[PDB]
Amino acid sequence: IIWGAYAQRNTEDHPPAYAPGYKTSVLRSPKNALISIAETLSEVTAPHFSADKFGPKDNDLILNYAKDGLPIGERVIVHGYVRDQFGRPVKNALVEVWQANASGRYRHPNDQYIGAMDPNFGGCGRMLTDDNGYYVFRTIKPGPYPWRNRINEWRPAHIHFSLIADGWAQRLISQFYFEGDTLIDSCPILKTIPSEQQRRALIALEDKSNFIEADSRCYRFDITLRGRRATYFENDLT
Amino acid sequence: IIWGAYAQRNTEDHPPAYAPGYKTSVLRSPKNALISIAETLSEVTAPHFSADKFGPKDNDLILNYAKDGLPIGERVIVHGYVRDQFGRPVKNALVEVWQANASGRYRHPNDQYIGAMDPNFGGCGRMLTDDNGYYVFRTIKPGPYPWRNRINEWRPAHIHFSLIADGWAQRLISQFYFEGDTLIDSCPILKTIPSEQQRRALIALEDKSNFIEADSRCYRFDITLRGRRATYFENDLT
Amino acid sequence: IIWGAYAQRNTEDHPPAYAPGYKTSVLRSPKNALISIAETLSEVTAPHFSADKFGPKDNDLILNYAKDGLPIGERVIVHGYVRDQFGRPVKNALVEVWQANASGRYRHPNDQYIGAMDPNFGGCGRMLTDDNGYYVFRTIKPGPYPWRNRINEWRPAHIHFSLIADGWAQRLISQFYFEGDTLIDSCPILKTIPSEQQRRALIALEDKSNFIEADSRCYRFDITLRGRRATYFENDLT
Amino acid sequence: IIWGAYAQRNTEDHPPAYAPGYKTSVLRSPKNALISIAETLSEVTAPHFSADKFGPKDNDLILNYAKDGLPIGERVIVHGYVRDQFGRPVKNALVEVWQANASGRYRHPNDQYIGAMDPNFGGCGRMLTDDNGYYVFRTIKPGPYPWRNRINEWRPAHIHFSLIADGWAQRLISQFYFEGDTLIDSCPILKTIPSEQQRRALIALEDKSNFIEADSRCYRFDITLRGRRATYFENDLT
Amino acid sequence: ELKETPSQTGGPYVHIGLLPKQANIEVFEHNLDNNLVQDNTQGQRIRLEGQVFDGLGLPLRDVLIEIWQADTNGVYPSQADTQGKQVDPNFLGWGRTGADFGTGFWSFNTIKPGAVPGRKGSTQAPHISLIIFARGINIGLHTRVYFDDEAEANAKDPVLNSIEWATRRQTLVAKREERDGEVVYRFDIRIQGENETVFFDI
Amino acid sequence: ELKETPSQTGGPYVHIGLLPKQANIEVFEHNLDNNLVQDNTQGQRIRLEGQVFDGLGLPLRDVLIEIWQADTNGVYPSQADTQGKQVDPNFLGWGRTGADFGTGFWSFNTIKPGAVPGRKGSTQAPHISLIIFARGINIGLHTRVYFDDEAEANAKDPVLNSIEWATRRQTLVAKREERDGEVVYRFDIRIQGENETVFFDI
Amino acid sequence: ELKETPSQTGGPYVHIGLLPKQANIEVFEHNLDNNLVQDNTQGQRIRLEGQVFDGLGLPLRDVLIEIWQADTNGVYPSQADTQGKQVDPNFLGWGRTGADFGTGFWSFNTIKPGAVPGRKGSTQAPHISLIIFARGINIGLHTRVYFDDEAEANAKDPVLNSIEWATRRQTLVAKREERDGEVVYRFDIRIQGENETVFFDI
Amino acid sequence: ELKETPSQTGGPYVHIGLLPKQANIEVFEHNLDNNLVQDNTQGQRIRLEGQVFDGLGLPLRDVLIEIWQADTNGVYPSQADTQGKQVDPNFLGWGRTGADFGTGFWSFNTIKPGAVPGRKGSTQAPHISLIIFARGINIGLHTRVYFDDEAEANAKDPVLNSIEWATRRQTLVAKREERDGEVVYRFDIRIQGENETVFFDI
Ligand SMILES: [Fe+3]
Ligand SMILES: [Fe+3]
Ligand SMILES: [Fe+3]
Ligand SMILES: [Fe+3]
Repeated sequence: IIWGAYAQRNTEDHPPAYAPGYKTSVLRSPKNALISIAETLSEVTAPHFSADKFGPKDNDLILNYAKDGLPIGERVIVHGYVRDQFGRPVKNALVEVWQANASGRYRHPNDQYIGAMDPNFGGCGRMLTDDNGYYVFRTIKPGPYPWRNRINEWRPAHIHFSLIADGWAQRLISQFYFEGDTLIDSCPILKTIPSEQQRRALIALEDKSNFIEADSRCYRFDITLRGRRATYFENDLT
Repeated sequence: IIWGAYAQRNTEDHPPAYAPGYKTSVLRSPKNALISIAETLSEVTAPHFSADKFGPKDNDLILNYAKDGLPIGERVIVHGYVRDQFGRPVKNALVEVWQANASGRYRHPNDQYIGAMDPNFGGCGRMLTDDNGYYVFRTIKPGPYPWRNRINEWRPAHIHFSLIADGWAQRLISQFYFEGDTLIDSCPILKTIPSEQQRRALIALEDKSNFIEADSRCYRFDITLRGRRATYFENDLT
Repeated sequence: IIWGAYAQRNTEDHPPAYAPGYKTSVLRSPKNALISIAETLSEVTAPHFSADKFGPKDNDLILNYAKDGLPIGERVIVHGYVRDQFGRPVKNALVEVWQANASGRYRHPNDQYIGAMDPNFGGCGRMLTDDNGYYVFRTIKPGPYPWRNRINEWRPAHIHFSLIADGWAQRLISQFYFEGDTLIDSCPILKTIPSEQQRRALIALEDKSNFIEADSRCYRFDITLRGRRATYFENDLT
Repeated sequence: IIWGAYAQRNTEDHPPAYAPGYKTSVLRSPKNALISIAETLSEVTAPHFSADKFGPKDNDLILNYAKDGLPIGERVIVHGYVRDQFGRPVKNALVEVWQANASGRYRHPNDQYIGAMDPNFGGCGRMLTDDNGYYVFRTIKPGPYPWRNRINEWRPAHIHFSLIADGWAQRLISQFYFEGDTLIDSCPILKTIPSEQQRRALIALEDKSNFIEADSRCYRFDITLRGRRATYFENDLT
Repeated sequence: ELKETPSQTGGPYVHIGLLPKQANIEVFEHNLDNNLVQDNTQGQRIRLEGQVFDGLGLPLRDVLIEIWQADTNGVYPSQADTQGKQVDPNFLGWGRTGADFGTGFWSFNTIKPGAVPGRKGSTQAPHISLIIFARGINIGLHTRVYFDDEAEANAKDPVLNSIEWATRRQTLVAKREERDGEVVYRFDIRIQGENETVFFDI
Repeated sequence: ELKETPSQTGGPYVHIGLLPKQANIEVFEHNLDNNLVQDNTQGQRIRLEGQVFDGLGLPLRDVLIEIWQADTNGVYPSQADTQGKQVDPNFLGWGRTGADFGTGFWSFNTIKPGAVPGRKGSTQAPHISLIIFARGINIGLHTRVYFDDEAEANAKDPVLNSIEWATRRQTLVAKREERDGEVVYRFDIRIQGENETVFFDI
Repeated sequence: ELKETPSQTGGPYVHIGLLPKQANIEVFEHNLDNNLVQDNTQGQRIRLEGQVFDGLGLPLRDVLIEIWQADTNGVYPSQADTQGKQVDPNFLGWGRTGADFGTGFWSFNTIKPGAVPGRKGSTQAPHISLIIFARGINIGLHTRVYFDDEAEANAKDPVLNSIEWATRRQTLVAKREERDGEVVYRFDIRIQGENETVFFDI
Repeated sequence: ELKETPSQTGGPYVHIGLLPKQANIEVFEHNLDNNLVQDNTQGQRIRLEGQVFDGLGLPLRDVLIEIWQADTNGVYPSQADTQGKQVDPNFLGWGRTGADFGTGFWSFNTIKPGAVPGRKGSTQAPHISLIIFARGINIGLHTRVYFDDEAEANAKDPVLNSIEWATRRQTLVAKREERDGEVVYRFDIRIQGENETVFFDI
C-alpha cells in the first residue's frame, strides 16, 4: 500500500473561526479565509512518543496527584477507541486530557472561582492508544464551571483532550461532555458547532455494563480523526 | 400602456455579497450595504443588438470551433424561455454562454487542469431570444471541474450564461446545472443562494420527448428576469 | 472446512430471459424453462489466471491506449469489493470491463453513432481482485448512447463488466451505472430486472472523500457473487 | 419553423398487443416485436378532408337517422378539444364515432343481442375539429353491452372514435367511457392499458354547467395526439 | 407535456362508424371508400388485394384496412409534404376498406406510387403505407407494401434495409399479376406465426 | 408571479464567453468590445480608465466591466427612452472590457454623455452606469461614474444627493486629465475597505 | 446475507472488453483466446465448432462463447478440484471465442476431456461446459456438449438422465467428423424453437 | 464513513494538560517542552521567538504553540517519511510552549531545518510548521515559518507561491538576528487585522 494525502477536512463539520456568541472569538479569528494547500511530507508526518517515558499513573487522575488521601468526587472510568474516518484504528497516538475538579475548579493560577480546590487532585493525564486504537483512563467527574461570556454563563461538565497521531494534518484538540448534562443545550461553545449530529459526537455515553461494582462508573467515548487515502496510480506526494 | 419602474430586486432570492464558504468573496465584497435608488431613464433602458451581426453557427458550440473533426463528448441541445417576473416574454434579449469542454477543461490561459483540451471545441456561443422569448443552442455537456476553494472542491457540470435585455436593471449573469448531478448538493457556490427553491431554479431538466434519435439529448431551462410595472396615475419616471 | 455446492441462484433477483420491452430478447430467449441440476465438480471449479500475464496499465483506461495525448472526458476512479453472498471476500477473481468513450461512442466496427471517436481511448481494461476482494481501475466516464429498441432509446452512461471467479456457477456479466443519471429510470434494459432494490444494486455511488484533488473523481461499486455452503455431514459432491 | 419528426410513441402508455385477459388478442397479436423506424415523409404526412363533403347532420346522432320520430334514450352532447402532446391544437382533424343504441344494441349484421333495436337511431357520426381543436356532437347515451370473452362479460357504456389528423404517425382509434359507470372497473379491454392514469384518460366527465335545460346533458372529453418536434439544426427528414 | 390518449381495439363493429355502407346504414351523402382513382388521376391503375390471417391461419372477416400513399410522381397530397413539387390535383392518397364478411378478401383500386425521398438524401422504393384495425387488435398495426417488380429500388430502400433479419424483408413485397389487362398486386398479411408480416412502430 | 433567476458569480473565465478575443478564441466574426466611438459619432471623445481593487488593495486581474450611457445630447439609444428626441444614429451606448491580466488596467473609448432627465422634472448630472463581474463577486456590482469638471451639475444631482453619507459621494467622481490632447477620466474602484466605492441596488 | 448482483445483457459490443483483437484493439500483450492446446498438452486434439441460431433460424453474429472442461484424465485445473490427482500442468481448461461477424461460425481448439466423477460415486460422461452471452440475452445461458462416440458413457450420465423429456437429450450431443486427419465435433445451438437446445440453471 | 470529531477551543487553562509545569503541577516525571536540541543533535542551533497578537494589537498571554519540522538534512523523524534517508537519531522534530503570562513572549530552542521534497519533484524551502491553540480559537490555526536568509529558496517554494496575494507571503518569513553569537529568528503572528498572518487549511 502506498499512502497518498489525508482527505480534506470538512469545514462544515467544525465550528467556524468567527462565532460571535463565543465572545473571545471576535478578536481572535482571522478575517481572511484559510488558504488550502495540497499536502506534502510536512503535513503527512508527525512525531513518535515512546511509552518508556510515561509513568505508571499517568492515566490515573484519581491517584497521580494524591498526597494525603483520595480526591473527593465521582469515581469514573472513561474509555473508547480512536479511529480514522475510514474506520482504521489509530495506533500509538498520544492522548492528553485536562479538566477541573469536582467543584468545577481548575488547578491553574488564572482560576479564581469560589468552588473549592482539592489538595489531592491535579487534573491532567495522558496515555498512548494501543494497537486496536483503544484508550482508558480513570478520573473524578468534573463539575460545571461558571465563566464570563454573558455574565451568568456555565460550561457543562467537560474533559478537554488533545491528540497527536500519525500525520500533522490530524492534529486535534476538543472537549467531551457527559450524557444527560442539561447545560449541554445552553453552552455557546458547543453551539459554535453547526450541526446537531456533530454536537452529539462530543457526548460520552454511560456504559453501564462496564461499571465496576462498589467502585466506579464508566463512560464510553470514541474519537475519529482524518484518514489517509491510498494511491494506486501516480504518486505525486514527492 | 405607460411603463413605470422595474419591481425591486428581492435580495432574499439571491446570494449575499459576503459568503465565507466561497473564499474569494471574502475580499471582493463591499462592507457597506448597497444604496437603493429610485429608477430613472438610466436604469430602465438598455442597448439593442441586431441579429445581422450574428454568424450562422454562433449558437452551435458543437460546430462553431470545429476544425478537423467533431468535438468529443455528449451531444446535447439546451432550450427554453426567458420571461419577466410577471410572465411576459422577453424578446430579442442577448444570451451569451460559455463553459468547459467534456473533460472539465476551459480554453482559457489561466486554466491548468490536467483534463484534456479538445482541439475542436471552443466553448462559447450567443443568440437572441425570439418573439416568444424562446432560445435554443447545441453543445457538448461540460465535465465537472476541480478548483481550489477547499483543496478538493469540484464544481458540478455547468454552463455560464449572461443576459442583456430591455432594461439595465435586468442585467444578470448566472450558471445552470444538469438534473441529477450529485455535485450540486456539495457546491459552495450554489450554496451561497439562501433558499432551496432558488437553488432548484438553476437546474436544467431532462426533456426526453425532445431528444433527437441517434443524435442528441435535450435539456429544458427557463430564465426569469425582473419585470416592469405599468403606471396608471402619476408618471414620475421623468 | 469441506465445501459443498453453491447456493441456488435466486431467479427472482435477476431478469427473466423473455422480456418484451427489450426487443432483441424476443427471439433470443428459450421457450423452455431452464433445467436445474445438482452441482458436480464441473460447476464448482473454474480457471486460474496468473497476475504475471497482466500489463502495468491493464487497469488504466486513461493511459492504456493513449498515443499522442490524453483521452478527452471526465477522469474517474472506480473501486470496490467483490464478496460472495455470505460476505466472504472473492480473491483473485478476473474482472474485465469495457465501455464507450466520453461521446457515447464504442471503438467497435458495428458502432456508427455520430458521437466522436477519441484516438487516445480504447475502452477496455482488466484486473484481478486482491486478497480482500478489492479492485480499482481508472477511466473516462462514458457518455449515454442512443440505440434502436424503440427509435429514440438511450442507454444511461454505463460500464460493462465480467467476473470469472472460484466456481463456474458464479460466472456473471452485468453493467453498472452512475449515481444520479436520469436515464436510469427509463432504460428498458435496466427495467428487465424485477425489483427496485436489485436495480439499485447496479448503481455506483459517488465517493467524495476519495476524489483526488485537481485530478479525478471516484465512484464506489461493490459486487456480490453466489457463495458456497460448507458441509458438516455427508459430502455427496463426489 | 421547420418541423422534424413526431415524438416517439411511448409504448408504456398503451396496451400491449398480446393481452391474454382479452381473449381474441391471443391469435391476433404478432409474436415478433415491432420494428421501429426513423420517420420519413411517408409518416409525417396525411390526407386532407374538405368540410364541403360533410352533411349538416353528420355530427347529430339524434337526428341523422331519424325517420318517424326521435330515438329513445338519454340526450347528451359530447364536446372537447384535440391537442398534440406539446399542447398545440389539432386543426381540421377528422373525427369519426360509432356506438350502440340505448339498449346496448349495434346496428350491425353480426350483433344478435336481445337489447331492442331503435328504428330511429343509426349510431355513427363524424366532424372536423375547428381551428382551436374543438369538436362537438350530440347523441343518445349508449347502453352497456354483453359479449363473450368470459361468458358473463359486459362492456361499460362507450363510444368508439377514430382520428385522422396531420401525420400518419398520429393515426389513432380508441374508445371513451362515462364518468361513474361501475363497469369501467371490470372491463378486460380497459384493463389491457397498463396504468391507472391512462385508463382515466378515456373517461368523459360530466360537464354540468353546459347541460341544456329541459333538453340534454353534456360530457367533456379531450384527446391528445402525438406531436411534432421543431428542428433548429440539421434537417435530415429528406 | 401531455401523454397520448391510449389506444383501444376498434372492436367487431368498426364498420358502423367507418364504413356504414358495409353495415347497411345510409346516413351520409358522401361515403369514404377504397377507390383512390378519379377519372383524371394520373398514373398506372393497379388493384391491391389480399387477406389478413390470424395465428391459426384463418382469415379475419371483420378487419378494417386503410392505405396512405404518394401520387405517381412521389408527392404526397398533404400540406406537410415539403418537396416543393406540385401534387396530382385529382388524388386523395388515402382509402379505406373492409374484408368481405364471408371470404375475408379485401381490395383497393389505386395507382402505383412514385418513389419518395428518404432521409438524408436517400430515395425510398415505391411503397404504400397500410394500417389494420380489428376486434382483438389493441393498437392499429402499421406495415408497408412494396412491389416485386421494383427489385432494384427495393434492394436500396432504407426502411427495408433497416430490418436486420433479411429473411423477413420478403413479407413486405406484393406479387404482381395480370387479370384481364388489369395489373393486380397480391399482398397477404399474416399477423402471427410462420412468415409473420413485419409491423412497424412509426 | 415568478421569482427572478438567482445570480451566480461570473467566475475566473468569464472572458471565454464575453470577450473571446482576450482568451484567444476566434469564433465570432463580429466581436463586442470597449470602443463606443464610431467615425460619425457625435460628441467629445474621452477615454475612461482605471483599476478595480480588492480588500487588500490589490488589483483584480480577472474582472469584466460594462458601461451603459446616453449620447451627447443625453438620449439613450434604446426603445425605452421616452424623451421623444432623436438619438445619435451612430452610437450603441454600451461597451465591455476586461482588466489586463498583468497590470489590472481597464479602459473604454467613448464620448462624454449629455445630461439626462431625472425623476419628477429634475435633471441628472452627466454619468455613465457601470457594472462589474468577477470570480468572488456573487452578483454584478452597479455604480456610476460622474465627472469632476461638472461640479455644478453634480451638486444638484438627485442620485448623488440621495447618498446620506456625504463623504462617500466623492468615490463616484472621476478625475479629468489630458494625455496628448486626449481627455482621460481616471476612475478607480475600491470594492472593499477604506474609500470603498458606493454600489447601488438599481 | 447479500443478494447476487443482477445479470444484464453483454450487449452487441461484448468484444471490446472480452476479445479486443476481434474489435481491432491492441491494448494487451497477453490476449485470452480459443486455443486451449499448448505444445506439451496431453490428450487427443479436437476442434469444436458450430453456429448459434435465434428463433427465426438465423445465426447470431455477435455472440460470445466460453467453455470450461477437465484435462485428458478428467481432472480440473482448479484449486477446487478435490480428486487428489495431479492435473496436466500445461492446460488452462478454459477458452473464449466470438462468432465470425459474417458467417456466424465459432470454434475452439481443445482436447477431448476425460470422464469426471459425478455425485454420490457416479461417473459423468466426457463433457465440456459452455456458456453463451450476446445482445438480447439477459443472463448467460449454460449448456453442455457431450460426444456422440461416447454412447455408452452418455447413456449412464447423471445429468443427461436427469432430463425427463428424453427427446431433448439429443440436443446436447455433438457429432464427430474427420476433416483431414483432424477430429472435429459439430455442435449447433438453437436458442429458441424447434429442437431448442437444453439450457441449465447450474 | 465517519465524520471527524469536531474541534473545540483549548480554553484558558490549556496549560494544565499540555504544560503542567507552567501551571505548577508536578505529576509527570518526563515533561514535554520547547527544547528540541539534544546534546548530539546535528545542525545549527537557532532560537525561534515572538508574540501572538489579537485584533486589537494586544498579545495573547494564554496561547499554546507547537512546531513540527525536519532535521538538518530535511528528513522527518516519522515513520511516514518516505525519503529512504536516515534521520538524525537524536531529534524529536516536535516541541510545545506557552506564551509567558506577563509579557506574552514565546520561544523554542531548535535547529534550522534542511529543505524537504515538495510534490511532483519540487523542493520546498526550509520551514517549520506551527500550530496555535488558545481560548477564543475554535480550531488550531496552522501556519509556517520560513527564514529571511533563504531568499532564493523562498522564491521557488511551492506553498509560498500558491498564495496568490503576493503581499501576504511576507507574513510567513521570520527575521534573522544575532544575540551574543546565538542566531535568533523573530516571528510575530497577527491573528487578525493589518498584516494578518496567512493561516492554512492543511
Ligand atoms: Fe363497442
Ligand atoms: Fe465555470
Ligand atoms: Fe453498452
Ligand atoms: Fe474547561
